[PDB]
Amino acid sequence: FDLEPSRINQGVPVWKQEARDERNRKRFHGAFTGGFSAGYFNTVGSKEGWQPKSWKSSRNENKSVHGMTIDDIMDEEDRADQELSKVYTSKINTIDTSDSIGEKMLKNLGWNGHDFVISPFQGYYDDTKLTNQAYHGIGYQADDVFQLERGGFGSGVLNDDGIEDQDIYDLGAPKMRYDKSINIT
Amino acid sequence: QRIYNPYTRTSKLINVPISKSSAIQRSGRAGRTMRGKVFRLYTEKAYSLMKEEFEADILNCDMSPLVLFLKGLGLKNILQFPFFVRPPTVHLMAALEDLYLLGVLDESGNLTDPLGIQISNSFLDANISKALLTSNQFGCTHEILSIASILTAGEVFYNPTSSSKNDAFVAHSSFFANEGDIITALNVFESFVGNKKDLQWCRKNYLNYQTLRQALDIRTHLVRFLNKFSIPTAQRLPSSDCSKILKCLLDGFVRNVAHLQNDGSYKTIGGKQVWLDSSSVLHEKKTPWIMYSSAVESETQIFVKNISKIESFWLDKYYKR
Amino acid sequence: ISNWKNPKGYTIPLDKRLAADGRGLNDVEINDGFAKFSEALYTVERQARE
Amino acid sequence: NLLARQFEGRHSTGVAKQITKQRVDSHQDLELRAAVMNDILDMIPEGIRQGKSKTILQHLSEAWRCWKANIPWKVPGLPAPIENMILRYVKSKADWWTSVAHFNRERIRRGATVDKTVAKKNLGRLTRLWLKAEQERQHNYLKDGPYVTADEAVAIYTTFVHWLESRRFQPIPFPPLSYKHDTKLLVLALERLKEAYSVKGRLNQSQREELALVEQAYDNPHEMLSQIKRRLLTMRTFKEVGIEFMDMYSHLIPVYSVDPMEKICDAYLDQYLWFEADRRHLFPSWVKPSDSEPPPLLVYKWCQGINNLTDVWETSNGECNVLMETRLSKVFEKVDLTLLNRLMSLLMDTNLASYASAKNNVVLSYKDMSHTNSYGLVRGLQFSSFIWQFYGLVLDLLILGLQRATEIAGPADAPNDFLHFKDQATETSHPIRLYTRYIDKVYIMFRFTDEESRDLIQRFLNENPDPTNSNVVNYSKGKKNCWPRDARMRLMKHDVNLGRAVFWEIRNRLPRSLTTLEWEDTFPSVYSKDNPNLLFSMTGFEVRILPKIRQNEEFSLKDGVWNLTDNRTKQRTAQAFIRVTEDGINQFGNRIRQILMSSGSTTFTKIANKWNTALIALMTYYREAAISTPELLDLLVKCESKIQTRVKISLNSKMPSRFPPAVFYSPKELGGLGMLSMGHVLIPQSDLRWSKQTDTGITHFRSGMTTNGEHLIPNLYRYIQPWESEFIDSQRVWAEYAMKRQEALQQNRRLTLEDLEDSWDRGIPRINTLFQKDRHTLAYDKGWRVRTEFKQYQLLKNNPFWWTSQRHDGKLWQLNNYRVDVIQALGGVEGILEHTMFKATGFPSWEGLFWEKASGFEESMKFKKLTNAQRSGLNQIPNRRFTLWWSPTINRANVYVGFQVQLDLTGIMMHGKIPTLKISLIQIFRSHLWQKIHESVVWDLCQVLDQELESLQIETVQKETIHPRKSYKMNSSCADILLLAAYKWNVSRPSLLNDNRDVLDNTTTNKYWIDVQLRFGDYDSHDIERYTRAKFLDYSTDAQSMYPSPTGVLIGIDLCYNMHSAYGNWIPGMKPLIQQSMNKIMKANPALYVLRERIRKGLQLYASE
Amino acid sequence: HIATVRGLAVSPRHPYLFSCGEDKMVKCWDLETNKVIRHYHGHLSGVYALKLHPTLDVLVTAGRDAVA
Amino acid sequence: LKGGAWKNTEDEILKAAVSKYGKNQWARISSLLVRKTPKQCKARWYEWIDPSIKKTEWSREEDEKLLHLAKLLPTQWRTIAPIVGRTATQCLERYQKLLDDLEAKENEQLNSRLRFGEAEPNLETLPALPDAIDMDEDEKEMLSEARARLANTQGKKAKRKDREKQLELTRRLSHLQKRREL
RNA sequence: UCUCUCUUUGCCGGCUUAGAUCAA
RNA sequence: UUUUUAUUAAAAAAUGGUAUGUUUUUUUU
Repeated sequence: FDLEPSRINQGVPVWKQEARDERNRKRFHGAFTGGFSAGYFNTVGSKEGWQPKSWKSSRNENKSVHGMTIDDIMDEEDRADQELSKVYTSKINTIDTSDSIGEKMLKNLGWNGHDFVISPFQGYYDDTKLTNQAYHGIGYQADDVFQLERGGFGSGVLNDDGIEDQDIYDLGAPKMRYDKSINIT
Repeated sequence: QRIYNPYTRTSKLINVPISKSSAIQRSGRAGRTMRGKVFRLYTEKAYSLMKEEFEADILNCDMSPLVLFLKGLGLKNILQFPFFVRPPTVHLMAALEDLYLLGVLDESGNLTDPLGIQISNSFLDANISKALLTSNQFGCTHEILSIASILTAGEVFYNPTSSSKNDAFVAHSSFFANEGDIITALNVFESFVGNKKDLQWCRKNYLNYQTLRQALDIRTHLVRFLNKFSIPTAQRLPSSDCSKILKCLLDGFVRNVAHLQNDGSYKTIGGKQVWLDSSSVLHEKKTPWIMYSSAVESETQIFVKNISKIESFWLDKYYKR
Repeated sequence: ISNWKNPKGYTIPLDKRLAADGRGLNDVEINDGFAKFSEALYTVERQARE
Repeated sequence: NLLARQFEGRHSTGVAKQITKQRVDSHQDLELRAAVMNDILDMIPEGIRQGKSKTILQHLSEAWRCWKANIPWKVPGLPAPIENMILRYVKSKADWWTSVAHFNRERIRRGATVDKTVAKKNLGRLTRLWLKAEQERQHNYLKDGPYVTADEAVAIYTTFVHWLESRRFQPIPFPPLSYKHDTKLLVLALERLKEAYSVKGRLNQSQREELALVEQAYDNPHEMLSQIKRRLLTMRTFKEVGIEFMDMYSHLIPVYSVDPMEKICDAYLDQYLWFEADRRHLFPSWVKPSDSEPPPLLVYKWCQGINNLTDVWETSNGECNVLMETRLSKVFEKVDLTLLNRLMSLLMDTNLASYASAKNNVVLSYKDMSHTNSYGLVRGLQFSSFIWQFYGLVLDLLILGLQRATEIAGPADAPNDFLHFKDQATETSHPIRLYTRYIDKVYIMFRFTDEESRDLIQRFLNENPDPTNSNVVNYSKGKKNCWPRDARMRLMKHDVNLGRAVFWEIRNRLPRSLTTLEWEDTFPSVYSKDNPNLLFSMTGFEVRILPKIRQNEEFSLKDGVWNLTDNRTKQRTAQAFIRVTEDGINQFGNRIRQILMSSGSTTFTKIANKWNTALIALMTYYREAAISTPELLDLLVKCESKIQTRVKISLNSKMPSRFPPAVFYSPKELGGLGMLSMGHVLIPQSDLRWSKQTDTGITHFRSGMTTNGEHLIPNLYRYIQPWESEFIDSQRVWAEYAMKRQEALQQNRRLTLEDLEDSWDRGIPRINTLFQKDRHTLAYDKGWRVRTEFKQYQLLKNNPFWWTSQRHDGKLWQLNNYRVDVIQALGGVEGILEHTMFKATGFPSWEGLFWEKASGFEESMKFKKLTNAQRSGLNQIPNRRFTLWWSPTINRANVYVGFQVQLDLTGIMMHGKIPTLKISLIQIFRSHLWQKIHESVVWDLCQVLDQELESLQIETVQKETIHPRKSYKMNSSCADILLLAAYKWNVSRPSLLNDNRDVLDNTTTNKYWIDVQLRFGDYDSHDIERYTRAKFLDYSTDAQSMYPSPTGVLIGIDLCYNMHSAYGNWIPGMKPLIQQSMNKIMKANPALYVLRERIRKGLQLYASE
Repeated sequence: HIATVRGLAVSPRHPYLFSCGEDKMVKCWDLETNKVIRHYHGHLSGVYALKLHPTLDVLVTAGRDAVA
Repeated sequence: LKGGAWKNTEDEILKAAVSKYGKNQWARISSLLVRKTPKQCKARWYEWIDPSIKKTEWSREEDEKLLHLAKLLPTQWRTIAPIVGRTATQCLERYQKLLDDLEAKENEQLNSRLRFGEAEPNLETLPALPDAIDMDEDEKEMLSEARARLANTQGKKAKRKDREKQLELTRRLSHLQKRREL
């Protein structure tokens, strides 16, 4: 479909990209996409129209009158999100990830480990839970005070966040922010 | 340096304090021609704590080729091999389970059918080799061979940092494929051999000729590799339908599938949040289902490479059998 | 020649733009009372210190 | 007129157009230009090349612009007559401009305008005028020398030196390199600067630059500590400081914008100076605000301290109490910078004092206007709070004197309590009993004997003789008119003269060159044998203290009445009546008014959040004060009603039937706005004849905001504990904590949690804050309350909770039962969801579901540059989602007025227009869904009849090719699937699909037909059984009928609630067949499926995790 | 008046007060009630003068549109 | 990113832009210099660049005036500067230089600032950096942009009217040519 | 009295909240 | 000392969101 002329994007990432153009035009269409018009022209119908097909049932002529199918009544958006929304099955991926048959595999390996054996790669896998460094020196001890780490409709993606947009009903941080004892002396 | 995560099949570039041996080598680097001084930006007390020598790459790489090698020699029990340093057991079992789900290993852990032994004979990884070995059943070995040669050789596009980047985009503008980067690479390779190996053409199109030559050597050697099994290598698809090439790829990249999320990221089949790299054409096309090859992980986002679109019913029919 | 806008380009040299102001007519002088004020503050400050 | 214009033409030429409030300026300019052209044409003599008008007009425009920006505008080559004429016309235009500014500002203050443009224009005019006045003031200061004389400066310096040496004050040193607490002070300052922003994308260049600098500080702090100290030592000149005004519609707050790096340095210096001053005891307890209490507890402490004075309420021997509230009129404007520098040199190092003095002499610039601030005090600096706090301790020394200040504060090593003295001998030795200074307001309490008061009045009347007795005509400037008289001040001659004498004496106490006291801001309230009640106004509260001695009246001890006890007798001795001052009511009204007109108020959720925040900020400050004020209650009703009216207007219909309280008050997770409510209460009334002269009993109740039907929306105040109970609980809990701490110290045990679980969240400084993770960093953050108060001069956004900080005080309000109570009040979750479109989604149960805030598509376009129409639509998206969610109730059938129009190609019946709902419903049916759904349902029906193709009535069966528009036409409906019988049967009156005791042996019928009609039910009428019953009894009995068989079967489907039913004559086998098949159908059609999924997509209501 | 008033005339035979201004409209204030009763509208620009005929009940206005 | 050291090319583009635009459009001027912000442009113009500043050597009369004023008003350089005639930064720098020179002569016949490093200079008060022979490549492109900028004029959308007139001229000439060839 | 050249030579779009904002 | 009564509303157009400007001849001699 020629994917339209692609040279318009060039670099210039998100916060400088002009606006999306459905037909190389700065406009929106659809009620939930930001356009003030939905459907053909604020209407349900289509350009050509729509008519039902002829009907005839005589215990042998209704056999030609087949049933209804998913695709024949949907549109391009509907099929696109139908493709997007199909997620199920999985099974085998969940079983061997994140051992089961691998235990039988260890039976094949003749593990006989008793006490397990570890490698300095696992000390580097611990490094996955240590740091990535913060541009500091080797001996830098750093400081502990300088380290840091409900629903409904939205206020609008352009209306931003502030003190205004937090949960007035709060019951979080039960005990994780509080000590269990304090020195008295 | 680079550390790979087996649980997530990712790889990350992390900063590590140097070893004592590396510090000694760096100190001795200066002083070859005349007397020289070194100024290491730390204290001797800091030097007193680092580990002496950097760990081996046999302890810092993917052992799946190693397991293929040992299994090809005929070692049923991996523990019998005399490793200088014992590799992580969890890595070995992860690699073996990956190989099992790939089909190269049976339930007993032995090579499965001619497939397992033929994969063991291949220099490449088992994932890429599966597509090549299964391409014989579908009569389209040529294009999958080109894909493998491009993948193993590396990046076939050159990206300048000056204003010629726009010129590079225009140079690439002739070969943008709607179906992903993989078919774009196939088209580029086809017209590359169709352009008389002209070096001026490679300059004009900003194309890395060295990578293409190396891909040529790779494909010739893999042609010899298939002919070792008496597999003909004149099989091409006369039809424009790349669907069955995609079936072979999905047989080769079973684990590497993902579908778009509303937030702009993609959900892997394994429930992993990944982000598409900016280099790929399908950066914002919002393709519903995607398939990648390699994952490189940064401190916040997991980026995927070699992006190619797929259709859901192929995946459904492949998983059920 | 305005300091704010001009519909055409009409570049004006800096000397003419500088000449269009009333800066010179506005004097810049300080009262005499500051001299006695500051000195008194300096005198008592030293006295209290001693 | 229409036909004349049709057959004749426009006749546009030769018609006049009246000036209509939008052409006023453009016509005034035209008239002025014409007048200037005439003057030019006249004063230029004959034969002098008259073609020179345009250049003089350009000169006039430039002169006007120079006047607006306060620039001299001297043109060298201009002739004298032209210059004089231009000056005259510029002055005329300027006077017109200023008059319009005055008129518009008065209108805005009253509240008669709602334009954003008019408010912004008038804000600009006020800023320009104020800056002109300020530039003139600074120039006059330079011309006329230092207003404070040398003698006054010497006296002030001497008194301050004596005071500081009496309390052995150790001057603050420059922070050394090896300072233990530098990192903690730095992180505190950095957090206070980060608190100003969010993760939003509206950060401009300055905001982004300061955020990047802050991040760089966090990554590596020590070189920035070095840089901060180096800049403190070396820097003495600074960048320009932007200035702008924040509109409160009744006064303008000056907001100063400072360079980011200088902001970091100022914040660190502020933190360091406040920590060092508190560690060295520089401020003697009576300066306010303080870290000890919030303002309401300060008012409570003042009431208790007044009540606890010895023989305070006794008036036998002519003793009098005068409690004088006043404000230092213009005291920030008269802070001499050199005197300030010399004074600041006393407290701290010369480098710090010099830095702080030079930081105040900056160049203030608004737009094209600029001037050098050389006389006033710049309040936008981060350490301006401290600078003002110790300059105002000087004025406290001037007012009190050294001996009285020493008596009040006590020895430096053993300072007195807040409002207590060491002993009664020193307490009663001076007329001044109590004293405090809240920033710039001064509250003093005088305790005069008879001789002292008589001598004071005699002295005052010597110098200000009053022969005509005019001292009583203007005493209370309507300040205390809120109280019913007989609770105000009785204007006896002696009491009035005593109050004015006290004011005269205190005003004479202070030099005029640095501050002054205005009678229009002062109100001294006297307690004597003539009037029994003390009145005063602290912060936002109006307090009236009536001792039990002078009561002689029985009143109900309201929740808004504080009982004052006496520590000598441990019994209640007076009652303090608390209410919100008129300024507080105006502040809340203006806050709501500026909420309504704002950039973000487009979305319903945003305005609901704004309303919730404003309401909480009001009702947590004046907890029970806002209850005792009957004016604030009606203001709350009015403002909540107009907040609702904004939402009503945004959907182009403000009918009350369309918006039941479930739309506004249901919690956010259920799809409502989550609005907190207080206007739903009865407002007490009493007879108006005696309401102004006495406090009569509440004899009548006027309804507040009305709820259609029986609904009891919970009050917000009922989930906030009143201030008095909080204070009593705080005292008890802290006393018991001290006892338990002592019992923990006597042994070697470590005090722990689960030992204070009973008094967990209690005490004004909450007990929680004891076992806080970051209590060690917070132990160094001092003077935070004054800093939070002064933060209004640095940020253009209003801080609602300026009086408290959650880190230091704890969460003082805990409103979580409000959610469950308002769910119960509206009728439960099921009762709420019957209004929404939950059923149409087809979801099995509500428990698992959750909302998605942003559609991802919105997140894609939140940075891209878009046209104004695109931004408006992107803002309208959540409104459209909300309207779709509440479709059954907004598009209801029981409406007052409204043309009943059918949406084309669709069976939905629209009352009114409501464009948002129409466009949402069109999107939900963007293809021919209604008729496609009808055909799919009938198609699935014919298939299941093809299955059971061997039954009764099987002689003939046929579904006709109906008229296309037979899905969306309820005026009449043609036939559907036909059945004719091979034999004769007995059937009776048609029945529903619910009865088993159904008689079918009354009549004798032969043939029947079955048809289906689609209905999009609303909230009011959705019971499908009656609908199908009536449709069958109307269609079959109708004289015209295109149904072949006289009797048949009619079935219906309610699309909005996905229900179904049927009504028709029954033949055995057919009824169970449809019963078993309809349920299987309703979960299987591609059409119903896609409709449900597209509804779910529009609602963004996703399934479980 | 919206803009500057340029001409007044107290009628000597009626209890009226006619006025005109640069805001293009002419008014007839009724002095028995101090309220405007009559409006004279036709004028393409500001009105600069106003006069009353001594005998007839006719008034004459002159303005910026070069027309009396 | 933003800021730097105010190379000579930037300063001269600033001077030209002030000449073409005025002293009240610092946002439009800063659009020329991509590495500077309007506040930075204003600060440099009012502190180093505008011709009113006397960069000459300090005379004795103004030196004695500076000493007297600095005695009268401690700190407060933004108000001392207009009276003396120089900028605030110049006055403060001259005062510090005189104090340091006196200390130097103090040593011939005979710490608080010493304990920390030297004062980082203010970017807007330092002299412009002399240009190199080959000013990178980015500075060339911004100079070209500024050159096209200064001689644009003719508004923004006035390029449509003349273009339509030229197109109409071409169309009419073609029409007349077809008539003539017929 | 012509021709050329130079020099002398007095000289022939508006308004408002600068309308409002601006990071690769 | 026995009883009360009191009930605002309410929808349409333009701003506001498929700009706009262009566009075919019967006589020469």
